[PDB]
Amino acid sequence: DVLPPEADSSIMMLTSDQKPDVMYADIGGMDIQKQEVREAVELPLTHFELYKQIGIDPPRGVLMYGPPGCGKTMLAKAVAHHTTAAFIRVVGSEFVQKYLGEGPRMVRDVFRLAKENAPAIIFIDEIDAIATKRFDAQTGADREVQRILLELLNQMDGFDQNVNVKVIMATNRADTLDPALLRPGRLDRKIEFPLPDRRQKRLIFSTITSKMNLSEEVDLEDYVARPDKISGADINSICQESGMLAVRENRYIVLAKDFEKAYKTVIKKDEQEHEFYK
Amino acid sequence: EEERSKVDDLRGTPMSVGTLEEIIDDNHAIVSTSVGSEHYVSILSFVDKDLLEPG
Amino acid sequence: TKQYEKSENDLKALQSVGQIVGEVLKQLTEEKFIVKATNGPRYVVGCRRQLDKSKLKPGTRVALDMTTLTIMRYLPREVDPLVYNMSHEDPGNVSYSEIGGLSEQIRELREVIELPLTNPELFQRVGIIPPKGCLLYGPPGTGKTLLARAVASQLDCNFLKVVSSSIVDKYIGESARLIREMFNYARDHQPCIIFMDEIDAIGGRRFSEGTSADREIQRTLMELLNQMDGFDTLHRVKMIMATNRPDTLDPALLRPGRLDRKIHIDLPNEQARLDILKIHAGPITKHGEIDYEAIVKLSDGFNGADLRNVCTEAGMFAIRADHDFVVQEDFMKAVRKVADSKKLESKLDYKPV
Amino acid sequence: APPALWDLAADKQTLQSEQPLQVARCTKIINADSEDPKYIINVKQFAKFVVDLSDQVAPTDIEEGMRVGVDRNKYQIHIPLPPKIDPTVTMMQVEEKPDVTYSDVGGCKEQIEKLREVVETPLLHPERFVNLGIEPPKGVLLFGPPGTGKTLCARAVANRTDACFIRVIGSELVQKYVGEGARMVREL
Amino acid sequence: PYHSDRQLMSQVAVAGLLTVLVSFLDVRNIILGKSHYVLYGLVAAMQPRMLVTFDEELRPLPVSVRVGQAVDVV
Amino acid sequence: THELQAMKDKIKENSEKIKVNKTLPYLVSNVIELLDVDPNDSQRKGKCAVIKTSTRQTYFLPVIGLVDAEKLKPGDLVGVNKDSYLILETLPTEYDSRVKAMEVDERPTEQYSDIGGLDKQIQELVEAIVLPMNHKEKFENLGIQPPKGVLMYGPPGTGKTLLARACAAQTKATFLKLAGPQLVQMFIGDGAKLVRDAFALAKEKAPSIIFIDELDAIGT
Amino acid sequence: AHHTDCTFIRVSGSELVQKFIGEGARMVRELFVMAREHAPSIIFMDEIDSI
Ligand SMILES: Nc1ncnc2c1ncn2[C@@H]1O[C@H](COP(=O)(O)OP(=O)(O)OP(=O)(O)O)[C@@H](O)[C@H]1O
Ligand SMILES: Nc1ncnc2c1ncn2[C@@H]1O[C@H](COP(=O)(O)OP(=O)(O)OP(=O)(O)O)[C@@H](O)[C@H]1O
Ligand SMILES: Nc1ncnc2c1ncn2[C@@H]1O[C@H](COP(=O)(O)OP(=O)(O)OP(=O)(O)O)[C@@H](O)[C@H]1O
Ligand SMILES: Nc1ncnc2c1ncn2[C@@H]1O[C@H](COP(=O)(O)OP(=O)(O)OP(=O)(O)O)[C@@H](O)[C@H]1O
Repeated sequence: DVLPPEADSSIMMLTSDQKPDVMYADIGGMDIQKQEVREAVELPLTHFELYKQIGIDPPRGVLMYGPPGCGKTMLAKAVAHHTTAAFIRVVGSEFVQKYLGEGPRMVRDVFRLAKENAPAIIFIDEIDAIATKRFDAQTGADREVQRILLELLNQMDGFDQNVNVKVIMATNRADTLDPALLRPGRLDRKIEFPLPDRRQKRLIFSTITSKMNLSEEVDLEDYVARPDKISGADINSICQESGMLAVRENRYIVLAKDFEKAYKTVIKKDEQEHEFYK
Repeated sequence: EEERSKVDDLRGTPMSVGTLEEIIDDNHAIVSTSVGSEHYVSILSFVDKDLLEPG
Repeated sequence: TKQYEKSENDLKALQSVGQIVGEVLKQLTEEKFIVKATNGPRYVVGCRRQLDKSKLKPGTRVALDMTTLTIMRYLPREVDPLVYNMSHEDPGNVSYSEIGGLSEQIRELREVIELPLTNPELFQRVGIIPPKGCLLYGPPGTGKTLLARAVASQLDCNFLKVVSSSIVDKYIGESARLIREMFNYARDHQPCIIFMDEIDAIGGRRFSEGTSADREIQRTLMELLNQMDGFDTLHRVKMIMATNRPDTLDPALLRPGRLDRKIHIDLPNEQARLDILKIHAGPITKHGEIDYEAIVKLSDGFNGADLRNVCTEAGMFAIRADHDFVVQEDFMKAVRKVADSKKLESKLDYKPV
Repeated sequence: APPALWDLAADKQTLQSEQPLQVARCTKIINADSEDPKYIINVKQFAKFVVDLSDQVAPTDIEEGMRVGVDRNKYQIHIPLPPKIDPTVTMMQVEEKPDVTYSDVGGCKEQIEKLREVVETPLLHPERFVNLGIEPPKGVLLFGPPGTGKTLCARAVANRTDACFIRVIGSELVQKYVGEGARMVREL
Repeated sequence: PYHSDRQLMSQVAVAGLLTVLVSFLDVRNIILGKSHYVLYGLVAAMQPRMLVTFDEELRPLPVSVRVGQAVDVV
Repeated sequence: THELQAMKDKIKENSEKIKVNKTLPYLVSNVIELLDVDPNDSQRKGKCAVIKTSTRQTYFLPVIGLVDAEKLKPGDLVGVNKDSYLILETLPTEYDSRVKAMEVDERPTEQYSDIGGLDKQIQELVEAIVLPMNHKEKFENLGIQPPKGVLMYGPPGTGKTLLARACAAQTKATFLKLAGPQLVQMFIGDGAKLVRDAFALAKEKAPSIIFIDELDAIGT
Repeated sequence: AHHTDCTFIRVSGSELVQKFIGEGARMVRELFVMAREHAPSIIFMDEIDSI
């Protein structure tokens, strides 16, 4: 006999009945990148038919980039509140074993239980570990796991046509990614997280401050003024550092003191003494 | 003649492809094949043992 | 006389061979269990009636027969280096007072480290999420492993010791999966604290694409960073990190979330230098005349280490004078001179941020 | 064909000698010596074993890190084997045969005199210096324009009498995958 | 030079210790070695042949006692 | 009352039967300590420990047989014979070949009397090395922390190697030479376990002295 | 090359064409060995046209 299927081996699927953390109402910054995620994820997930009707083929390849700030995985945590489907959470490095022959069983299982649970979604976090060229036999086992990347790549041509999978992906540095993946036909979607702007500033200030006890003295406009001239960031965890300069006390309702003092706490690096070029 | 029908049985039917690592004057030669297999083989046949050389 | 026969009867029980370890992948039926050995091969076996079928579960460490290859006994978890991460010992406590400065850093890490453990209420009321991480860096000054060390032996509770050189692993960077399993046992003994000494090497940039080592190191770094990007609640685990240069650590570690706090050691002020000099003058027997402001005026810009080595230099120079109690004039001489030799060898102490 | 006839006809005695000492797989270095009879051993099989030796070997012939023959089933030490080395690089550097004798020198005399008495005289007549000792110097140095470098070396090859000498080219030291040329220079 | 022969026959004779055949070999090489005074060449260039050589070298083929010295007339 | 000698005969006969299981504690193996009791499904109590192998494999065994969990925390090298998967004897110590013994010095013949002009700096050296040996009681009287690292620099020569190794032969204490670039290795962080093994055999041979040169080669 | 039916090849190619083809060398003689096995053949330069 063979696997039932699909009885694994490893991973496994789910863990998403005890998860995700919080809904997409958390972050309000993007509103555009989340719309490309929308039309590129759950518009195809609900309709395979309307594409064949209109005559445009939707790709399963999704790639996100731009960090920091984070974004990225929070769109997956938010996707698990958006959608009811399959969820593959695998650290890009997690599967590297002592025997190279375990790789193909692992990833092959991933894909056959994915199409088993189809409509499905697969996510691998920062393949940049496995996306670099190498030769020597010691890492040549890892050359067999990038041969595994090409294996599951051929399988990612095998999901077509129609039902189904969603391959989403993100990385902290996309330079060393070998283009074979990103090149058209397999991963067709390049998403870039932008640095937060004045819209994203005010939206992130409102959404992080909505979860803390804040004083009526505290102004958001001055901090979409002076930090917006430079930052940048991570702005969320900087307001968290404001509530954490309130947690320096013994504090009741946080004041603009701990706010401004946290913006000068984290962080400003001034350039330059030599700036008199301009 | 009879030697062809003799040495083939000893070396037959299967035989591994090995790599000569280094030579000991006993006619025993330290050999290597996948993986990490060293050994002493003293044979007078087919050799040519001078021209073998390691590697 | 009879106790020996008790041991020999134990040998009769030793005629039973040790069983073979394995994991539970799934189970196809009650007489078909999809299992794997720790050595790689996968199998499907039935089992005896002494099991509880529900207790089995997937991803379970079990022991198999040598022939039937089936579960007789099982154990939940095991890890070799953990107890050795728990076996660190440090005196003090009192050394936490001995270090002198730096006060606001001391109390700061006391709050962000100790306070989420004892008082989650203060945080959960205001609406603020507790910081899960912190960073220390010398030697702009020094005292990193001292301070944090006396925090591990101070707060006690559960604490885990890590040197960056134990993640080397040679073949198959599964020291990565030792970070995974290590974090799982930090989820076992939680709340726990994590040391990280010399995080530059295990924090590198992979700036220039090259060789192999840098790549697999960066791979274990992907494991670290994605386990701080959870998908997991690290509230209950603490992490303390110390390195020479906060430069090569990459924006991923430099990003909050993963690394919330940033604290440094600085060169001790003549006040703190005064204090640490006080506590270093205690163990050494001295002559009736003592004046610390002499050494405080003379000693400038030393590390706290360089200052205690300056005190030891005073005493060990005073073994030549053979006096038991030693004047601070000999301390001014040897301390001053040899200290200034340390400052001639003090080349390139200026580090990034 | 006659030499190959007699060559293949010795396999009848060879197969009788093939039964014993064949078990020599594999070469293995010890790690520590637990007690007088017992030695813990590591073999490139990557399994490690504590065992005695074949009693024809004197137990005082073994040192730590000594590659030793084995009887694979008992794992006992068979015979101590001297060589622990070498990758073909060093024997590639191991040199033989002379050429380009002395008179091929182009008239350089003080040079050839000093660089001659510094190698031949201590090596040809060692007793002379031991009498007058003192000591002859460790090593020498040559350099200058290309003409003529490396040719007087060929002369040292010719006039070389008994003990061979090992030529080492400069580039074979440097290799990628750092730490290779170190093992190299050490083992040579 | 004769020093190298002196060192070879001097070092190889350290063995046995006697084993008097080593004090036989040290003179053996210098029979022809230090004999000299005759060049051969072949013997000979004119195409004759040495008569003592074939004769004597036929006997010690089963070399036993004094046949080797009879041949050692050479 | 004479039956005690009968049981003596059976314990010696069983000891002779132990000898056949003691030959030989062939395979070296690594340990993972555990003490477990398994209720059923009526009751089975005792201790059960985990074991690795020299061939990288892993087993689970009812506790040896011979010596108990008295030793140790998860160790290694425990001697176990082939298919037995039980450890007759727990053997030390550690490892490994070139790393175990980098240098074992009898003594170099030269001494400080062969050098001159260094009497001040060799007074500093003879201080730093000799005062922990004999004069430790003086430290405990004064409350002194002795020096450890002592830097040695200068263009050859100097001849600081004959200094350090000469007086190292005058110490009579255990001495290990070491070359700086030796710590450069073929795989990632071999030099780490190398140095840890070095300081482990040094702590075993305490007091001892380890001399390294060309630190700047590996200290860049 | 599609209408000519001669086999179509693009140049390096990463990373893994150094794997399949040859071991280590100038390597264009081994790629040229494949182009000799399959003839006629087209070699395209992919892409190395960039800013
Ligand atoms: N509106 C927001 N904009 C930007 N970042 C936010 C926002 N809300 C929360 N965050 C941050 O996102 C972090 C978690 O994001 P995630 O787990 O995706 O990290 P990541 O994207 O993998 O990291 P990085 O992209 O920096 O490598 C939290 O620590 C939080 O500080
Ligand atoms: N503030 C201080 N108080 C007391 N001792 C100190 C202080 N700073 C440094 N030291 C001394 O320095 C020695 C080393 O401890 P420390 O943790 O400073 O090393 P380190 O910071 O890793 O050194 P480096 O940064 O130079 O590698 C200790 O013996 C300690 O006594
Ligand atoms: N003084 C000389 N006497 C004899 N032969 C000479 C002399 N100078 C040059 N030659 C001949 O010229 C040729 C070239 O010199 P050679 O190549 O040995 O120097 P080189 O190897 O270039 O020196 P380097 O190793 O510094 O490059 C030699 O074959 C040698 O026979
Ligand atoms: N001041 C001195 N006193 C005694 N001997 C000396 C002195 N200076 C040089 N020598 C001699 O010079 C020779 C060369 O030693 P050298 O200077 O190379 O050692 P070193 O420099 O300590 O070693 P390294 O080169 O590894 O630092 C030695 O044999 C030593 O006897």
